[PDB]
Amino acid sequence: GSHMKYEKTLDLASVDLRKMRVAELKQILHSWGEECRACAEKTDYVNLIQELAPKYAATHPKTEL
Repeated sequence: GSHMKYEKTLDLASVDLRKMRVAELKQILHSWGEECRACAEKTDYVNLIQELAPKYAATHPKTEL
């Protein structure tokens, strides 16, 4: 045709990563320039995003060991 919509959800507190589809969750990683070659199932993308959320969505830096 000439126009179609796309999703742009990156406010992680708004939507449960468990209830989303793997196609929808892949576009979060594509927006952050990331991939996961070892991901076999949807939950592997979820487990990634859950650690990438405080990396790319917080206003303050993260801290760990």
